[PDB]
Amino acid sequence: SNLALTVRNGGNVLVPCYPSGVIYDLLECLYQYIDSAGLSSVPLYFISPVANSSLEFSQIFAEWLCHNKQSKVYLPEPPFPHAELIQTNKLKHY
Amino acid sequence: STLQSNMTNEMEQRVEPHNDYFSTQFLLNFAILGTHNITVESSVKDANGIVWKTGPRTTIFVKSLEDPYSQQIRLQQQQ
Amino acid sequence: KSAALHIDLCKATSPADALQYLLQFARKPVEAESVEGVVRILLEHYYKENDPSVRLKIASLLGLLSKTAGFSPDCIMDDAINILQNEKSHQVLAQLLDTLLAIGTKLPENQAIQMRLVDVACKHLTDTSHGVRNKCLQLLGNLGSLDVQKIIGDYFSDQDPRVRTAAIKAMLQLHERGLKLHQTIYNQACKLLSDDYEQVRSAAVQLIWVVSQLYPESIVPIPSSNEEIRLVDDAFGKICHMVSDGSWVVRVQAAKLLGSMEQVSSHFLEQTLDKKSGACGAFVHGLEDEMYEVRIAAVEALCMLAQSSPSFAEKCLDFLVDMFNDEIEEVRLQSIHTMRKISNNITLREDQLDTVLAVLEDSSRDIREALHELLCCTNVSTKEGIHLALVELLKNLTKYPTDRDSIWKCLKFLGSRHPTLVLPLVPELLSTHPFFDTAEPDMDDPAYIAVLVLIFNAAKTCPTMPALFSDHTFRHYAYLRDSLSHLVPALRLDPSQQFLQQSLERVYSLQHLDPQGAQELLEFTIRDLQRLGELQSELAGVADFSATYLRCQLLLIKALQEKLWNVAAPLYLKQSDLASAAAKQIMEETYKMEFMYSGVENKQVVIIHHMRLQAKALQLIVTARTTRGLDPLFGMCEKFLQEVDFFQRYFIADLPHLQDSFVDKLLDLMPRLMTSKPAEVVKILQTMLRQSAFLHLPLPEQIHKASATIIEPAGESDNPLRFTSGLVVALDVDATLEHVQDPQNTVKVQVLYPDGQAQMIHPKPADFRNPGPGRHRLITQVYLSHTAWTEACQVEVRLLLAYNEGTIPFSKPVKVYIMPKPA
Repeated sequence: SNLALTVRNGGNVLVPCYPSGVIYDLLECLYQYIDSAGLSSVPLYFISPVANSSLEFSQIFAEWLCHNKQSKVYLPEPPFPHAELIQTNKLKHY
Repeated sequence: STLQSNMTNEMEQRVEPHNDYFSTQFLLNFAILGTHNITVESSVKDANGIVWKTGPRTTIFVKSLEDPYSQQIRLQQQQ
Repeated sequence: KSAALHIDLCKATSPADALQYLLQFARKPVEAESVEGVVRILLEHYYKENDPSVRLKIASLLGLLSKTAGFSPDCIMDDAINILQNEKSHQVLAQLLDTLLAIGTKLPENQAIQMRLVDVACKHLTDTSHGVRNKCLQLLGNLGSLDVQKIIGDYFSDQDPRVRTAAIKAMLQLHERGLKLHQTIYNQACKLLSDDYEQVRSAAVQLIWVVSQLYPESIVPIPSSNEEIRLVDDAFGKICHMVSDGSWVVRVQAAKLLGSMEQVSSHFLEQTLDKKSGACGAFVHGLEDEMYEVRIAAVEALCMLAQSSPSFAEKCLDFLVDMFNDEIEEVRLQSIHTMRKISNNITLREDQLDTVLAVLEDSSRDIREALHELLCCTNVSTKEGIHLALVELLKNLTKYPTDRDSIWKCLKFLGSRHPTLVLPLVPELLSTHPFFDTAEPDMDDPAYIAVLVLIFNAAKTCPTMPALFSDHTFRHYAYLRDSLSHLVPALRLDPSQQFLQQSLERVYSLQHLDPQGAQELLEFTIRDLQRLGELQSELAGVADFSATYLRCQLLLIKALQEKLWNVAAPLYLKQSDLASAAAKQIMEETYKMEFMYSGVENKQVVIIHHMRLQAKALQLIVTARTTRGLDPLFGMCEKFLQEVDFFQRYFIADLPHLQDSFVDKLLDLMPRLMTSKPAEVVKILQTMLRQSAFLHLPLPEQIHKASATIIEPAGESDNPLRFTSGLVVALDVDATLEHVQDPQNTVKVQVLYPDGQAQMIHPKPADFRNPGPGRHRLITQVYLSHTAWTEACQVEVRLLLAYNEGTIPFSKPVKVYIMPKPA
């Protein structure tokens, strides 16, 4: 809600975080939130030397997930949804 | 740089004129909006090293104004 | 401190507070002479203390203290062995054994001490704690007569695997110390190769390699078959079997030791490459593993074995060139290096060369340079491979301009080796039409210039090549022989040092001249030395060093003549005076001679510091000419006198060489200067500066100026770097540094934006590369950021040397244009 309020007023948002920790959970919640919030236009930048490595490692460790999310390996689908953020060019890692 | 035409952009560059010609680039901050009087005063350092204030203190006037983009964004944010 | 530690340990609570105090005390170092008292107190508190952790920490600390400086621990080993005998707990016993090991290693020349140490290690070798046995075996390994092998050998059957590893390591360390192990250790180690723990197997294969190298030609009989086999071949088979071990670390070790042995028979060497003495297909399985580290070890092993055996190298050629397709970067670099190493004993085949060419498409700089060196050393048998190499090299010429140098050199070496293969390809490359005069190719085209370099290095050995040259080919040859004589070979179609010494002697002898004559002579000699530095390369350092010294002297005498032009203090005019500027200039030049040159012995450092002292005196006098305050004058005066005193202290052995110098006459009247008024001090300082003698500068045998050349940004003909507003732009910096002994701590990169802001950068040691002696290569990125600009200005980037603080530029400034456009 705070970052949506800041973005709506034209400001920027800075989110200091580790490249592979709680970033994924809040990224999922942001993916859910922006669609209802009407903020799909704004970019989601993720800058780190190990950014692409973090995203790929999070994706490939699908059997290390709970039953709900490891069930995505039966049918062809990556577990985490930020692959869809990348596909629709919402998340941009550098 | 003197505003409201006071010495806000002091900078110096000692350049060696090769064939009686010298050139250099200067970078002038204008963060404070308003009117700025830029002055450039040439000085001459002779072979021994003594500094002479010879060249003209020619001045130009700069009208610094906030861009439409930032103005509109700040107005919308404040309103 | 001794008594402080004693009382603090007495008053502290036993379990935790004493432990914390010992923890604090262990960090801070202890002076050598005071070690005896503190260890005595620690021993007393060890006797008092009942807690095991505190006693353990006391043992660890008093073992640490035995490593401090040149302290002699022969007086603290009787109490140590006593408390070790009296100690009950296993951790404290092991730590005390560690302390005893430290004391023994501190006194290796002492024999009786080491016999006592090994005796007490043997005594506690039967303890139920594996740690105690480990430390006892470590003592027996580091310390031991050179019986001990049997004692250590007995513990190859110990139930604890880590005790077995400790015993094997102890035997290995005994061998490294110089002991000749017995052949009986081989059978004991052979049993350990089937252990269920990877560390035991690794140590066992190390030990079996050692014993095979010690007794290679000894005969060992096979148990079942009645066959007599040399020990080295049997060990070769055993290690080869270990290349299939489940753990990858044992496989890496096995491959390395397989590389290290070369006394093995030829047929055994051939067996490891055939499909189907359990050494069949050992390298075949050892070259295609999942782990890259075992593959690197096998590649290096193949290198050593092929260097020992050219016949083996012929078989290894296809296996090693197939490895080039491996997509691990370090693996392919090591394969390149090994292939270059075995290049003298081999010659590549048609299909093997086709294989390596089809996967020769490299991108990064290091792999490309390694390939260039390999092609420099390579040997090929087909001209079609030469054609394909030319095609790939011209592709890498049009793709990478900065690769031109190494590819020109590459083809220079490639043709010199293969003239016969280039001879059909010569009209294939020169585009010589049979019955038409062809157009004259662009003499600036690097690809074409490299085709000529190749064809001319080949022509050197091949009379038949001069025939097939066209008219423009002869014309182009005549040019590149003059312009590029280091690449193109010839075809079949001292006064400087004497002048330097003479000029310096001329300056030194004529020190009785009037000031005008003296300074014009100095100007003449400075100009001469600068020109001589410009001409000669080797004497550039000496000429610039001497010219800097003479420029310091010229500035000094000019400032003193200005002082002669100067008058009473309140009438002094700042705008017309240049003595303070002269003092600052002498300051910076003295720093330049101290640091920006190499090969500077102390006999030059004393003269540099003497000129520095003269400059400081000149600055003091010039400041006194202006300041009406008495307290600052006193402050600078006593600072200068302290500097003089420090100079006298540091260079006390060099004063007899400084006869009639400023500092010598200053030291003559030392206490009077100490107790005189500041105005009187300034006056006598001026008079003594004017009457001082010019000190001879003893030239070093070898000295070179510290030079640097920025090459990657190049001239400003490139377009501006855009899209930088607020954010960062990375500018890649490449530079060659000449004759800088310690560039990492001293070389810095300065960035000057078009405003007054200046940035200072301290490159990490990983940026610096050392391809040659006194010739470094700095590759790094410097990050630039600034707000938006209306027009693309240029930012000056320069390399500076740092000294200890303060910095001095030593590279030519370059400029690059940046357009930080907003968005």
